[PDB]
Amino acid sequence: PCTQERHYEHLGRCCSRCEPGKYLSSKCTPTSDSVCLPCGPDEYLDTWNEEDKCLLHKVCDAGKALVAVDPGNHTAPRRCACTAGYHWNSDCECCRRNTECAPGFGAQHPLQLNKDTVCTPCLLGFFSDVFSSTDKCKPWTNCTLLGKLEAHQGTTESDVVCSSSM
Amino acid sequence: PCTQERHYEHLGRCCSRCEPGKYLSSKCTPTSDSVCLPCGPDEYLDTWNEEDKCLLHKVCDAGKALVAVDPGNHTAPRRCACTAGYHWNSDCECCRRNTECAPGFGAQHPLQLNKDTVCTPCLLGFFSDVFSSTDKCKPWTNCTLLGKLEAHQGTTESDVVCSSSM
Amino acid sequence: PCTQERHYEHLGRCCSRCEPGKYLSSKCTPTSDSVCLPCGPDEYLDTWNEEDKCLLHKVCDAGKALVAVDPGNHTAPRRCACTAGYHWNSDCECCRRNTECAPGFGAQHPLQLNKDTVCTPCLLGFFSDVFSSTDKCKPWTNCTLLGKLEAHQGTTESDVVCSSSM
Amino acid sequence: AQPFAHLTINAASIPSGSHKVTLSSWYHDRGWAKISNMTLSNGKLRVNQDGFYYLYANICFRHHETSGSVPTDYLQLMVYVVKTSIKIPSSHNLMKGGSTKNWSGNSEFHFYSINVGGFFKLRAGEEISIQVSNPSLLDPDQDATYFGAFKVQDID
Amino acid sequence: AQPFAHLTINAASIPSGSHKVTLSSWYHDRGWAKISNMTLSNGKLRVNQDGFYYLYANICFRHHETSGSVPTDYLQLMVYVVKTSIKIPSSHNLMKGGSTKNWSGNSEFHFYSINVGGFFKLRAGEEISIQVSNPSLLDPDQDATYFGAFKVQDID
Amino acid sequence: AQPFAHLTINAASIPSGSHKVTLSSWYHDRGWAKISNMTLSNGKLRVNQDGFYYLYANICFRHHETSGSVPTDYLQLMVYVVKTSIKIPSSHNLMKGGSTKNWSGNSEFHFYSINVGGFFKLRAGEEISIQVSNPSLLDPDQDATYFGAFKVQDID
Ligand SMILES: [Cl-]
Ligand SMILES: [Cl-]
Ligand SMILES: [Cl-]
Ligand SMILES: [Cl-]
Ligand SMILES: [Cl-]
Ligand SMILES: [Cl-]
Ligand SMILES: [Cl-]
Ligand SMILES: [Cl-]
Ligand SMILES: [Cl-]
Ligand SMILES: [Cl-]
Ligand SMILES: [Cl-]
Ligand SMILES: [Cl-]
Ligand code: NA
Ligand code: NA
Ligand code: NA
Repeated sequence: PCTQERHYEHLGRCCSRCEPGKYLSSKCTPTSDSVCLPCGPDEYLDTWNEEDKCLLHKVCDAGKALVAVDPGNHTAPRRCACTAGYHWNSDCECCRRNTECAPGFGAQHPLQLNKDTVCTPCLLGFFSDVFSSTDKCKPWTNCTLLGKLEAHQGTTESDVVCSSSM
Repeated sequence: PCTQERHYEHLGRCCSRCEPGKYLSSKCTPTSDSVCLPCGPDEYLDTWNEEDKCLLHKVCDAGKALVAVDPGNHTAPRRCACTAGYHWNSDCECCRRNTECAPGFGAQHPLQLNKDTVCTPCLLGFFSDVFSSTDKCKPWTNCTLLGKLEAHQGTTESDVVCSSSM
Repeated sequence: PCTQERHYEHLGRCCSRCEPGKYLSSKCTPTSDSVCLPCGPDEYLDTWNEEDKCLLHKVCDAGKALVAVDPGNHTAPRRCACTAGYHWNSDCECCRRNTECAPGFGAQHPLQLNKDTVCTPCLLGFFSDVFSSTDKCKPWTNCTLLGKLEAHQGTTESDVVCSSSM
Repeated sequence: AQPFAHLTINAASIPSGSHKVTLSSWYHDRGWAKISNMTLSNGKLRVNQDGFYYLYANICFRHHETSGSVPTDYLQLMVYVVKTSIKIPSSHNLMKGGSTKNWSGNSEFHFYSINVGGFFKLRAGEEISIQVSNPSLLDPDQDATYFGAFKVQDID
Repeated sequence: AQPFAHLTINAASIPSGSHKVTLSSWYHDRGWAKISNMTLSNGKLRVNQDGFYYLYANICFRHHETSGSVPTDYLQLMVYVVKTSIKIPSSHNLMKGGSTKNWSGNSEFHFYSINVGGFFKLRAGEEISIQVSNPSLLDPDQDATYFGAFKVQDID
Repeated sequence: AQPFAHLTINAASIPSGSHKVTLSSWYHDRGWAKISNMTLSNGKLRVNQDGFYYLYANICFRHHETSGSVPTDYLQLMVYVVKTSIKIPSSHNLMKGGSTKNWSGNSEFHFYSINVGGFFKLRAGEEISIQVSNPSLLDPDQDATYFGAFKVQDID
């Protein structure tokens, strides 16, 4: 009796699996154990395996707006992400443009790489007057900094109006 | 000598064909006759046959605007038709939008299912002022029903004009 | 020892190639030389060859705006060209619309069949006021032929203006 | 001998018009066109030997502006690979491909190709043939418009 | 016996919606659908005998105006031919096809088909399956939406 | 040993530009890429053993908006499967596929794939190779851009 973790059965024999970084070149015979060989250039296997051949790393195609965040090796897969302004969509298997936040709403920060924009309504004293996937709500102008007075108050969609009166 | 209706020749022998609803499982040998087996679920054969296997019924795909007018069975094919407003076109093998009748022309009734609209010019006392694949020519208004008099007469393209005079 | 021009080696033997118009039906054996047969209808080979089978002539498809300038035979390939106004492009493998010369520029003559328009700026005394792939620069009007006088001189882009003064 | 066919369009006999037709003329000998232990008659490829065949077709459509504007603006470019039998007069679709298109833009040339393929059980006497939607748009090149079959294994 | 499969879409079990799915229902016996020395389970085609197989798929998408307007105007019609293994839970793309489309025009019908094929080394236990982008646009016809495999040679 | 090849695009050596080119770099060993009793040299697949081979190609084109706008608005995406011979310097088209496209709309991504296949008689010494119209639009994925061949039967 033996564990499925590092071993497998074949011809009424308990044989040893191949370590990550190696593939199963030939199965165990009645006279010898498994033969495991290193994965070739740009190939990997990430588990203890009985695998015929190694897996080729995915291409982080810049033409798909992808970039490697982790290169991978003979032991680990390559990790890609969509470049700024886009996020991975598993339906199209492609980098889709981020959702824009309407006026009165701002983009939540910190902005997460490879993830779509989360929109939040502007709080008291802040406004947003644009459609944007990156812009947060900006705070109202302080009229006093312009040497002026507050004539009319702002909304979540528009700024304060400043007046130079006497 | 034997008829081609219910029989066929093979190995210098006159063998019997399979009845509708059944397929030819194995050809006649020198020692036995034909072996015929019933058509499986959703399959049919509509003739006396020497057929290897049964035919699958066509799909009356609603996504193609089709609907079954006759379901079929192991003996008969399924019959589909284009739903209201469309007709079958054997060039595109698809349900095409019905032709519209211009003003001065009306759609002939009764409207035939799965067949394109037939246009007819409006007769005396009737008019059509729209493009429509369903609308017949409508008759002129009778001014007297509106408590009015006929000012100017209608055409095949426009209605009568009623006046409230004294 | 023998030349590669009309001969080839095979089974330690110097064998003769097939003349243009003929293909190599069977290779030379240890007891006989090459067997060469004439190319079938609409087929050709243009060189001294060891070819299995003849090449089919290309179609000068009118639907691609092509036309035969030379029909070809069993010995020569067919030659096609793009009809007037178009030129062959080896990227799309298709007959592309000729480039138009802007105002101030004219199409160089003689216009070459199957070749794109060459544009040249208009010389002194000539003008072009249109976009055209065929039009050369036209010369200025001579006011005297219209019974008039030159009011203002022309450019490379516009004609002279004639005046009827006294 | 193992049966096969690779048939290329007979460029000198493509039907005209815009109605769907059965293509009834193909080359069987010249160029890449070839046939072995199958028979060909007016666009119907007859099977002579029972077996499982792989069937395939490649169809190309093209239009140039020198032919004038493309008629109406409903355009659906289709291929159908169809099976008949000298036995059964009626015919049935084996494979179908194509796309709706809009070739009414202002560029000088338009092109589209369809490919289909599949593995089918065929009896001697059965016939394979090709149907296309817009015959006058067919590309007459041998590398462009063709269909074929080759036997993979016996019935058993 | 030499292994093969030609599987046609189970028209009565095409999933709805617009998210990418694995097709998990195919015919294996009726019509042109057939299977031999391979096993089929919920859209996973299991290889029973080691060898080099030719793999192929044909997928058709269609939409008619009587179903209403086609949702959003990002439309990408895709097929993926995917390999898994009862051994390895994870899956990998073997083949991929399709096109971005604009089916928002004003004609009553829209159609598009994808074909893919290739030659692959397969071990017993490995499973082949199909993924499509827009399941509710799938053509349910047997000549339209299908996939298959057939063995060409042994491993050695 | 029966000859075959399944070759996937060498993602690290796809040529740039918009002129038609012969692809001269493919994988022959890693991933699904494989070759047996055929030889491969700079994108030319040499036949070592006479026979009838099935030839096939799948080519994918793609463009994302982060690469900027797609140059001019004449866009024709094409594949050509071409045969040469160390004997004859000249080359000839065996198979051709593709479509004219308009990728100038305002969506972030555009995609299109071509598939072709056919059955051809090939002699030792003959070479098969691939030509594409817009190299900088090529999809570098192994499931996306590939071509292959496998022998079906001997000449006789
Ligand atoms: Cl990876
Ligand atoms: Cl039916
Ligand atoms: Cl020629
Ligand atoms: Cl014919
Ligand atoms: Cl011929
Ligand atoms: Cl079948
Ligand atoms: Cl299933
Ligand atoms: Cl079934
Ligand atoms: Cl493989
Ligand atoms: Cl290479
Ligand atoms: Cl490699
Ligand atoms: Cl050939
Ligand atoms: Na905002
Ligand atoms: Na009317
Ligand atoms: Na000019």
